[PDB]
Amino acid sequence: SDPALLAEIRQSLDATKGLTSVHVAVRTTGKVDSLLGITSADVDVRANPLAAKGVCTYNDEQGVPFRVQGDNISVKLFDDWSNLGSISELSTSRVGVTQLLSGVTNLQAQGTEVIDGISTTKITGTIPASSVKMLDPGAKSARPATVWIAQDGSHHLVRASIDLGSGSIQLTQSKWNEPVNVD
Ligand SMILES: CC/C=C/C/C=C/C/C=C/C/C=C/C/C=C/C/C=C/CCC(=O)O
Ligand SMILES: CC/C=C/C/C=C\C/C=C\CCCCCCCC(=O)O
Ligand SMILES: CC/C=C\C/C=C/C/C=C/CCCCCCCC(=O)O
Ligand SMILES: O=C([O-])CC(=O)C(=O)O
Ligand SMILES: [Zn+2]
Ligand SMILES: [Zn+2]
Ligand SMILES: [Zn+2]
Ligand SMILES: [Zn+2]
Ligand SMILES: [Zn+2]
Ligand SMILES: [Zn+2]
Repeated sequence: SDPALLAEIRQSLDATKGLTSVHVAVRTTGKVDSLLGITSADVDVRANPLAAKGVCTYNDEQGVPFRVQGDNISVKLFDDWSNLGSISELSTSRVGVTQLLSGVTNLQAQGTEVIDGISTTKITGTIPASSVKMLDPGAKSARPATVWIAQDGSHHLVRASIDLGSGSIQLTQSKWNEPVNVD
């Protein structure tokens, strides 16, 4: 809970909160059952009204079209859209992106790493189970996490990842404020 490292993470979360649009790439390793059966995605996101369109790997089927429209999270199988979940129902079920950052322990500045041609500050930390459950409802312990924060003046959250017991989730941002067509 180093105040300087926490401050730097808050800078990236505030930058994230201020985005009009962003491209998100989700990747996983091992076994992750907490993303409604999705294990990979590349998704264009519009922040307000929240809307998303892209592609995902769902139940091991690749190239599955993916959308968020209104309250619905949906995937297209063959010619048919089906709803995997509801935003409101997940929001009450699991419990904006300012998690209780106090609660985050053992912040460590690991130095500089280049991701997609961007120099980033790598900071590791430990996330309390209560916050981990928001991502993985079955989580029973505090888990290690990592964030990579651009050093270019933007404070972009270029990447964030969490090592869950059974697997890991990695989220990579790009295309900040580049226009998207999501409907
Ligand atoms: C090592 C310390 C870990 C601290 C916790 C890191 C939190 C990671 C948050 C994930 C990044 C957000 C997902 C990308 C989608 C961005 C769309 C913008 C809408 C969010 C606006 C809002 O929060 O109200
Ligand atoms: C890309 C894979 C999608 C799987 C997502 C399922 C779990 C997500 C983790 C917590 C969900 C937070 C719900 C969002 C809060 C409401 C946002 C809003 O209404 O603007
Ligand atoms: C420290 C945490 C690192 C893992 C990041 C979480 C990964 C995946 C869940 C977050 C949702 C990604 C955004 C996808 C579009 C937003 C609409 C939605 O699916 O809820
Ligand atoms: O919404 C999606 O991502 C898929 C849709 O069928 C398209 O326009 O290709
Ligand atoms: Zn310090
Ligand atoms: Zn992509
Ligand atoms: Zn995109
Ligand atoms: Zn059909
Ligand atoms: Zn789980
Ligand atoms: Zn930006």
